[PDB]
Amino acid sequence: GGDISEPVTQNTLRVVKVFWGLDSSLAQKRHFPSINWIQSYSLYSTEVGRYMDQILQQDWSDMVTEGMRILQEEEQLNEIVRLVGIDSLSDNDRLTLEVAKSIREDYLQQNAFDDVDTFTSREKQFNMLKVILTFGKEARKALSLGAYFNEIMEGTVAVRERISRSKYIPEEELAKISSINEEIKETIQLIVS
Amino acid sequence: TYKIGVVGDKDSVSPFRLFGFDVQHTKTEIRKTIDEMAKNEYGVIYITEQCANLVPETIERYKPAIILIPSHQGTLGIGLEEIQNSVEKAVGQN
Amino acid sequence: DVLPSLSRLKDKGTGAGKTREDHAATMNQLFAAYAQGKQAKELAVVLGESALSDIDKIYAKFAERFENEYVNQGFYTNRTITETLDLGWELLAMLPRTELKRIKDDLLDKYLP
Amino acid sequence: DVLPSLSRLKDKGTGAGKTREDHAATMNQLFAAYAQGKQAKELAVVLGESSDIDKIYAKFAERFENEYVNQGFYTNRTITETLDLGWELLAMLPRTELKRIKDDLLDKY
Amino acid sequence: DVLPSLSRLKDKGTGAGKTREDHAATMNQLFAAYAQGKQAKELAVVLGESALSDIDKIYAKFAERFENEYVNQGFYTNRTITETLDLGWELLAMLPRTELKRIKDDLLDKYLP
Amino acid sequence: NPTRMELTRLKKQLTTATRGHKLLKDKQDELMRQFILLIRKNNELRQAIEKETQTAMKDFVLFIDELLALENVVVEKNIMSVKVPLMNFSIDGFTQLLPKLLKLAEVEKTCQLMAEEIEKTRRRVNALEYMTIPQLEETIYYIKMKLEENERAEVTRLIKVKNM
Repeated sequence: GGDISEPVTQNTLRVVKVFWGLDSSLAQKRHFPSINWIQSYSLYSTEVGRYMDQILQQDWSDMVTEGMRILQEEEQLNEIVRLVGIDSLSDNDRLTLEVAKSIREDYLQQNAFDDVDTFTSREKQFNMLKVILTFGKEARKALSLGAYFNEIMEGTVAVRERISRSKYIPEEELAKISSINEEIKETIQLIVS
Repeated sequence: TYKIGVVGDKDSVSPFRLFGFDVQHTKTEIRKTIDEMAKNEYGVIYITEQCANLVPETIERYKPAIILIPSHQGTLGIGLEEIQNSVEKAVGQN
Repeated sequence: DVLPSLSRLKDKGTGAGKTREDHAATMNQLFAAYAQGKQAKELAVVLGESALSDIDKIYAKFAERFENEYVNQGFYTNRTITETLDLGWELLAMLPRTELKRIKDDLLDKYLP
Repeated sequence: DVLPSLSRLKDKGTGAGKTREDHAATMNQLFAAYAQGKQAKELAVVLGESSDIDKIYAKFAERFENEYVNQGFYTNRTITETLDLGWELLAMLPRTELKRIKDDLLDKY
Repeated sequence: DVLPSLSRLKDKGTGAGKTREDHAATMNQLFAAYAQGKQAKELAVVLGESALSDIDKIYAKFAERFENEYVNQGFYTNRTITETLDLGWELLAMLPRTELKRIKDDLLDKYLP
Repeated sequence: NPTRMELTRLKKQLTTATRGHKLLKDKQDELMRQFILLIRKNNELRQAIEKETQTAMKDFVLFIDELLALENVVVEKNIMSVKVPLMNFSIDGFTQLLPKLLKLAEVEKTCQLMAEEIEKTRRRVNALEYMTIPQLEETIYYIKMKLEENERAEVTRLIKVKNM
């Protein structure tokens, strides 16, 4: 029944440090691979975090942690939407959900049967997540400068569609992903004006 | 016993002073006046839609009775939009 | 209920020379439009009909026809694969072509009624 | 999780000339405040943020988890530092609500 | 607790000759008003005293008195059937004629105080 | 945790919570109907008073500071469960506006107060519908299963001990 409380799963998780819990709800929703990002864990994340930061010379661990903070906050937000409705969340929280949305379907979701999407290099992964997080960072600053939520959304239709395609950018054209960062910064600042 | 306050441009809300209303005339200054009026236990606060358009988060907090009125130039349809919106979420149809 | 239903090996029995060249694309499109249609229907239940954008309203109407005319076929009624696929295109025509994002241009131009 | 946690030999190991005179009283008041604050948080997550006093307790429980319990695995606090920090959190509550602590300790700390 | 309690042979030891003619009818009536009054008490807790009608306030008071004066007789109180049936009528007297549906007007006019 | 006493108690809480859900949903509906009547009165009032006020203003715009220098003269009631205020107090143009302007305040406020109660009722309904009741349903199912499993395991062992 998918119930992980049974002895084989329990005994296994007693001696292994990684749990990729597959999820039936994700599989029905065509979210592949179907790994539950709230319940899954890797006890290697902190040591890997240090290795990644060091070999990349970027604050990758803090970006992974920020991305997960957003996903975790999304789960919190979703319970509130169920109770009051999405129109009752503040502009700040509306933004968080859109950024979370982007993480889910522009990053986590990956098509095993697509020539480009089937494998993502370590460098490509860093650029993708950086872009997704930059949008949220720049939009967040716009909100604190008096800009409203949908005004930001309505004027960033083209760049958000480009973020959502970045998973299909070939490995030798990675500059096309990193340059989205500048386009984000430009258009949002222009919207503030 | 409660007092009445009025917020808007001089040309529009001036004659209200004749009845002993607190008639006052940017997002920051309008928000300050409403807050003090609320703190002083005003019964009703009348305000032009052009001033109300600048302080939507302040008004939403108190929803004194904050009453949007027109100026001599007209409304922006805010008062009737607020009514329209509340109907949609309380009843489920127009 | 096609939402929780699945056939895992279906790719080996569909397409050109097995069924028809438009098989995989329309399946993906019908299924994805139906899921969105039913979602819009459930949204009308929880928040009212005034909660929906038009197109949400279009998708909702889509899911109705899909259930009543496509899935519902009768227990003594046999549809050829050609009849099934043709009927699929009729339902897809309700949607704006701009919304048929799961199907490439070459197939849309050839088959869409 | 301090609520289902326990020590059975804390009574005779604490107090004046062992830790400090305020030990037992503050421990009981903190436990009671945290249980009521944790209850109010759980209520606010289900019924919404908006009683006036329970809203104070909800903020207490938050500060308690984040600043008191959460200290880091390499942080070594003196008993004095721990008890003084406990008082900073009790200062969030109205004096009228501090019913586990007698007048002499309240006036002093 | 009379609601989950049952005697399956009760209709065989009651009525005229055996107890009194108004045995059966008052039993059905008391049972129904008791259940109704308990519902009313719960309604007051859920929705407030605001939501109670004037008839509802009575049923709530009926159930209160029913427990406290009818069921709660004491372990050393010996009530004759006559005394018991009479007490049932005094409690049913709280209700308007309109509410006492399970009692025919013939016997309602003979016993109702 | 999965005891038979918990099972019977949780089964009771489910019945109660289910009834409370129905009651609160009816209250929300009853509030909604009354709101519909008031909100339409609010709409008609606003449309009229907006036209009257702006017209009175346009007629005033078409020494004045000296004259405007030198007369300083809410009861609570219930709509079902809601606490609601009842309010009582070119120049002749503004003087005629006042009664209708105060009526606007009283009606518009009343609708705002009805709307808040509607939303607070709605949240309680949805908490029961999407959280409380399903949590009770899932727990009852769990206990029921676990009890069942252990009783089979118990009789299996007894038959083993029997043969010893």
